[PDB]
Amino acid sequence: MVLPNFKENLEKYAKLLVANGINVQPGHTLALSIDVEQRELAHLIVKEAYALGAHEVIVQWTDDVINREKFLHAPMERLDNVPEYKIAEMNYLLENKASRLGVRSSDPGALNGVDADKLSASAKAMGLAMKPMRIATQSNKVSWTVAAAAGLEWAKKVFPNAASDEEAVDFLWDQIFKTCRVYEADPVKAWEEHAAILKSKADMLNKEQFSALHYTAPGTDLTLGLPKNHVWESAGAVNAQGEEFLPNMPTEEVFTAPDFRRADGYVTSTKPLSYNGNIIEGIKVTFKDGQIVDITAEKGDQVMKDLVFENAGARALGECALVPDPSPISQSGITFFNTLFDENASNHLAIGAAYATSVVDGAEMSEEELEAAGLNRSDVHVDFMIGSNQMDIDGIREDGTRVPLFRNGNWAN
Amino acid sequence: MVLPNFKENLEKYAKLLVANGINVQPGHTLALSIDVEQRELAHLIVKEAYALGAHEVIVQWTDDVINREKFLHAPMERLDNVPEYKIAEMNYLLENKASRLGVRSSDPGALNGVDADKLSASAKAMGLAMKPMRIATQSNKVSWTVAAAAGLEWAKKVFPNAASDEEAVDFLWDQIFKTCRVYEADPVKAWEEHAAILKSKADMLNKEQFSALHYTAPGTDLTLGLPKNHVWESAGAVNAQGEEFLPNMPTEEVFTAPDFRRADGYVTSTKPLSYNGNIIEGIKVTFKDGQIVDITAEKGDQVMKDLVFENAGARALGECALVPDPSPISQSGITFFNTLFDENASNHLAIGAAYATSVVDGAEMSEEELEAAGLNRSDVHVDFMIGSNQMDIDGIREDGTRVPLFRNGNWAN
Ligand SMILES: [Zn+2]
Ligand SMILES: [Zn+2]
Ligand SMILES: [Zn+2]
Ligand SMILES: [Zn+2]
Repeated sequence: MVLPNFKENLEKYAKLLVANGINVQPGHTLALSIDVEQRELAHLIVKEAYALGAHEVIVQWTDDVINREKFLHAPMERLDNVPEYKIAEMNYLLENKASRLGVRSSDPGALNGVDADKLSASAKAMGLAMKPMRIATQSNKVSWTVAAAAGLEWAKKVFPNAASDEEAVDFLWDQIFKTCRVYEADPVKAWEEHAAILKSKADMLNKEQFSALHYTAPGTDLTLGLPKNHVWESAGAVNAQGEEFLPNMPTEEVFTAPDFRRADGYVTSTKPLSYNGNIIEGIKVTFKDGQIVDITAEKGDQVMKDLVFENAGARALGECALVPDPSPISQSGITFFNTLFDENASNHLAIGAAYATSVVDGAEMSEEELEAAGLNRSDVHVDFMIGSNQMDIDGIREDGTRVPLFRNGNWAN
Repeated sequence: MVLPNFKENLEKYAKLLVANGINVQPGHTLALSIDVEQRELAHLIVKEAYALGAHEVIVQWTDDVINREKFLHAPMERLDNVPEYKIAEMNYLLENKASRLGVRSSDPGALNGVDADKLSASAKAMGLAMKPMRIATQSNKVSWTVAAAAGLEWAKKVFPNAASDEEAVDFLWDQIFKTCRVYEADPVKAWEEHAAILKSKADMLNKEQFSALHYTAPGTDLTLGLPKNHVWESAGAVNAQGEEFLPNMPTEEVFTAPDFRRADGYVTSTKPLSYNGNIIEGIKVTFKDGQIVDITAEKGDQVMKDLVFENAGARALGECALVPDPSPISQSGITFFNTLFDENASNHLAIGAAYATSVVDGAEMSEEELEAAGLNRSDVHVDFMIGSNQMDIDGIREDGTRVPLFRNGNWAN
């Protein structure tokens, strides 16, 4: 009743993810990563990928229940290293220049109750093992896309007051479809014009080349430097083959990397965060000389401290992203407990790695150059959100001039 | 409605699969193959495996719709070889001595309009690539179990007289639960009673040590030599580590290997066969001096020839199994289009590999020794059903005496 024409819209969504998200070309290999619960969507994705000429789709199926049992019951020795066959699966994808479509539908609290040290050692072992792919991906060597599907446990958390499970799920798909423009009569046109409006804010920032940004809101007073020759990006990338693609659907942000060596001040998080299958609440961070010097959370405090102080590069920032508080996901009043959505509802920062493309010619830079360019290197990249309708930001020019950028959570003018 | 207490019985089934099918032990690795459509059962299986002390469950998810798309649309070079990463995965299972629980719920006609040459090439290359696994399982190096779950497309073919798709699946679940003794107050004891009965029979044929078997029925007059020191087996097996396990659930057969060098005459199949995701009908096979000299089918003729002429050892048999016509599955009158079910409703023969345990001490024999002893070495093993209410079978003794074994499809004297 809340979601009429479901099957048709779902097929319309699948088509979008494949034609416009990844942009499948003849001869391509597609890796789809997706939850078993979402087989219906997976079938539609795979059909469309072959209809557009893919030579091969490989589906890597995930499942929260089974992943939780592994974490809960396997010994550390199965959890703290990556077996060779998984590395060999990754290399086959790399070898084939596989596009990577990731459809997220997991329970935000999927791994609640798992020992802290196993989540942490598994994420470290994987972050190190999967690095070649992250590197290839963070530099648009292949098309990649992150998108969502309405998992049942996720939907119950997003809408705890739903009249029933089905209603919770309908409401989530409805948000997915609306933010991905699936209801538009011409979604491609609509995506093109959404893209244009963000691209023009990004161009305006690329021209200013601010030296730093200063954020202010209650619980927040933070100054972040920006690298020399940084690129603000949004909605739309071009891969190392001339092909256009959408890295995130939905998306409402314009973003770049700060200079990882320059951060002072403090910041209060305004959204929860799902990290390692746990929900983290009430995060606060203090920065000094470019480094995290204290990190705290009302729930999940130990998860954050372990993120930050036990992975290299994680005491520094790799992304700063702007989203107007009046934009549609922020305005829906929904908290998603999910990074792809909540990050497109609110300004956000990332702990850990900078995308290579956040600096000019960054996609052909070595790790050494990227680092010297002021772009943080890390095996983790963990977005947390800091915007609100009370937030002001100024851009700071090279001569210290303060330019209003955001006022009360929206572009200043 | 036609099915009592689904959730509880499904749970009881999964425990049964893990405890008595595979017999999971502390420290074991388990590999589960299961369709994504059966996630509810998979969650139950995985939970009990860890409850029983597994160190790791690795789930190999399978999906008919996506496999068909691949076969319909991928080019030959993605279908006629097995990527190194699948072989790495298999080797990781072998090195860890993984148990193998295969839950089948596949559509019998899953791959219906796929090019025959693609089916044949993909099966041949898999048969070659998976050889070290086939070998280890057929000589009980690890526990393994093949069992079933009620897939929708399968259930529709099985019960076209069903009021609905949902009721079709229900009737299939009811057969699965029925024949695996899930409805009994003590299924373990029911399974021990069942195994004890079939073991009586196999023990008695093992005393006989017939020289050959002679089958007669309307499309069948086939004589098959039996190896020196053959062993007739049924129900339970025992693995290299001393643990009891059940290879097949359900099961109703007693079986051994014929001598692959001794076969003469012709035989007609009596149930359809699902092979390479195609339904095969009206198979006739002609043997001369141990070898298939011609194989036809009214439907799927080419698929059968490709099986027999393209794979190593596929011109000889490696199994002959007996199941009385009045036995429960056969008596139900239902045609499953499914080997695990149909072969346990009817005498059958397997094209390809003999189990090492079909000759005394075969578990300990080199491949060379197995072949010297008269057990067929092959990269495939494919059962087809030949039994009916009119089949006669004589045992031939070493002094030339014909001893009735079956008359009109049943054990007889
Ligand atoms: Zn971002
Ligand atoms: Zn980010
Ligand atoms: Zn058999
Ligand atoms: Zn067999």
